[PDB]
Amino acid sequence: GLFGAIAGFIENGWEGMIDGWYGFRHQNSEGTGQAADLKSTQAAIDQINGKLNRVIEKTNEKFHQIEKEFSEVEGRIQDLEKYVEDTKIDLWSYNAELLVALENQHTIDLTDSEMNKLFEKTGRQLRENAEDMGNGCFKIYHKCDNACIESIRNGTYDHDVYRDEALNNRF
Amino acid sequence: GATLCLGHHAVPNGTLVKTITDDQIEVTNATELVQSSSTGKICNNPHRILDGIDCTLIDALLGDPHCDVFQNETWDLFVERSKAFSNCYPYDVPDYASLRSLVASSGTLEFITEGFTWTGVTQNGGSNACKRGPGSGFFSRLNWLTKSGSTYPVLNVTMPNNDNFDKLYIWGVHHPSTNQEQTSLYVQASGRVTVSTRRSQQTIIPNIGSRPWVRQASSRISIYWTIVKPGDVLVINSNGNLIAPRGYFKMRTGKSSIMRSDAPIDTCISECITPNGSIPNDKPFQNVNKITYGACPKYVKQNTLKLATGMRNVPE
Ligand SMILES: *[C@@H]1O[C@H](CO)[C@@H](O[C@@H]2O[C@H](CO)[C@@H](O[C@@H]3O[C@H](CO)[C@@H](O)[C@H](O[C@H]4O[C@H](CO)[C@@H](O)[C@H](O)[C@@H]4O)[C@@H]3O)[C@H](O)[C@H]2NC(C)=O)[C@H](O)[C@H]1NC(C)=O
Ligand SMILES: CC(=O)N[C@H]1[C@H]([C@H](O)[C@H](O)CO)O[C@@](O[C@@H]2[C@@H](O)[C@H](O)O[C@H](CO)[C@@H]2O)(C(=O)O)C[C@@H]1O
Ligand SMILES: *[C@@H]1O[C@H](CO)[C@@H](O[C@@H]2O[C@H](CO)[C@@H](O)[C@H](O)[C@H]2NC(C)=O)[C@H](O)[C@H]1NC(C)=O
Ligand SMILES: *[C@@H]1O[C@H](CO)[C@@H](O)[C@H](O)[C@H]1NC(C)=O
Repeated sequence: GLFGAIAGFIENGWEGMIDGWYGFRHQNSEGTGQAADLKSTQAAIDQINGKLNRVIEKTNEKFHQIEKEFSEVEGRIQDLEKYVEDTKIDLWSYNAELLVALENQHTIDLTDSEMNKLFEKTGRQLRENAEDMGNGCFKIYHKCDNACIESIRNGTYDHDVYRDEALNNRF
Repeated sequence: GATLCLGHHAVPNGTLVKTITDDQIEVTNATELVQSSSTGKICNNPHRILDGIDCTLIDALLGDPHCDVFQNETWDLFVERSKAFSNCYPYDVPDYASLRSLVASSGTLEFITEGFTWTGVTQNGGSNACKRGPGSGFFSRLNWLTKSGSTYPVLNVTMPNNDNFDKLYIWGVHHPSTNQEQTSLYVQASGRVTVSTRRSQQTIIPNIGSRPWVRQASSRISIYWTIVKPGDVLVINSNGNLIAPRGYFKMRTGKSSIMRSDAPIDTCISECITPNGSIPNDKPFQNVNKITYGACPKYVKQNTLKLATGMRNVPE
């Protein structure tokens, strides 16, 4: 994708994460754990639902049309009837091929984008108390018990609390 | 200290989709946009479906006796079966396709009898080619005129349209196999049928000659039609061979059509109908049949197109 997170700097996905699309894994003093991020997950799903509903939006209802199969050879008029329908079908077949190609490239790029948004947001949250290892992981340079980890995940982590501690361990 | 890794989900069995850059790339999930299956059955709701059974629309229109059950019927979709057969006097319709289309589109066979006066001819002619009960008969909506005594005078009749709707008149011309038959039935050696309005006229000369034997006759009837608008007038003039109308069909405009299909009709609800049967219309495209009726996905040549409903799948 355009942002280079999914199938990029994040090496792979997590089959274990079944309660969300994006999220967190940690190691601290108290052990390891895993939690889905709901807001990133929902942003992606909402956008995909949006495009799905646009695509499956019934647009056409047709009644009496032209005949499309013929039991006798007729020539000119029938040639035209067949050609009209064949022309139409090819144009619609093209529209359909293009639509899915554009939609799917964009779906891959937007999901890659939401991963990246979550990553940059977390990075900003941690300020000078952490560093980007480059594989989607932050090394946090202070003691971060489960309460502290959940604080980063639910958006409450005050970086000023741990700054002195962390600046020291970094330098 | 501590480690906090950001990541995304994956699944063991992803699905392949197409993009701008890749004709196959794996995502966590996708959904199908091409409807490729049917039940094999035409749902009887919400459209009024009329099964022609043994009858073409044209035979029901004319009133072939085995199609009498279709008198004054209406439909959103008339369904013609491949087993249908004609069983009345042998006939052709120049521009059959147009007559079938206009009637199909009108959506009704509602017929109003009118009091035509055919002075000096015998009415209600019939044939063993077209049995009605045990005896000889004819198309219900047509009136086969022949000589009375030893004369067939010039028929000259008018029927004005003083209604506020269009009238469809179905009429015909008889083509004898022999000169003997011509003079026997119509006296004059050569007949003539002229049907006109203020706006149009059709004149047909019968042709005498053998055609192949069909249901007892080497003769034929040719079928024509004339629409009469409000305030206009029908005139029919003939010195022989007229197969007269008994009245007119009322015409409508609306959503009615016709379809060739052998799918059975069933009790269910489907907006979209194909000759293969009803299909769902949740998907935007379909590959079942280019012939459709109703709120239908658009026909495409692809039998599958996957819309990605998830991210790129990068497993463990
Ligand atoms: C076969 O049937 C048709 C349909 O009815 C029939 O048409 C009618 O012909 C008559 C004349 O033959 C038409 O009468 C005319 O009507 C207008 C007004 O609408 C009058 O102005 C006319 O008057 C003049 O012409 C007269 C006849 O020569 C004169 O005597 C008079 O002095 C005036 O100059 C005339 O009365 C009638 O309108 C039509 N009807 C329709 C519906 O068109 C036709 O005549 C029949 N054909 C045969 C060969 O019998
Ligand atoms: C209205 C009328 O004259 N009806 C006749 C009918 C016609 O004269 C005939 O269909 C014109 O082509 O003829 C009927 O008799 C037929 C014979 O004329 C024909 O030569 O042989 C037929 C049997 O194969 C048949 O007997 C008819 O069609 O039944 C008699 C009818 O009253
Ligand atoms: C729907 O009906 C059409 C019309 O018969 C089917 O088209 C035929 O399909 C077979 C392929 O299995 C061919 O041998 C025929 O020549 C096709 N005929 C035409 C006119 O295209 C079509 O396959 C049916 N589709 C479904 C899903 O039932
Ligand atoms: C994906 O969407 C489908 C609907 O086609 C659903 O049934 C399935 O549980 C969802 N997730 C998958 C297959 O990963």
